[PDB]
Amino acid sequence: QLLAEAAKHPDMLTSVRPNGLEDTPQFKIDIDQEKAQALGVSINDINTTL
Amino acid sequence: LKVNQDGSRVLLRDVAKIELGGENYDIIAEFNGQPASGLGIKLATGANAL
Repeated sequence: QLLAEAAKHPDMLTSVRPNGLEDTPQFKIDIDQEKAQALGVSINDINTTL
Repeated sequence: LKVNQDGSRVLLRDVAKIELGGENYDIIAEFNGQPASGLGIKLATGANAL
């Protein structure tokens, strides 16, 4: 919103921009503990393997 | 915490009361009978108070 309202004052500002990175895609792995316990798996071993 | 042999789930809220609370209830503060908090600020050696 601030960058938008700044692009509307080119008489005083220019090349306004962020100095960072924009969000990217990320892969989420949702573990379920019910099954991990049923099958007798240690969440610790799971995450250590991963 | 565990899955009983009858296929039930033993959550944490079932055996423990969970809430948000101070890391320590030892210290308490009041300002003219009014609930309050605050910071006691000291000086580092060699600095000026003002």
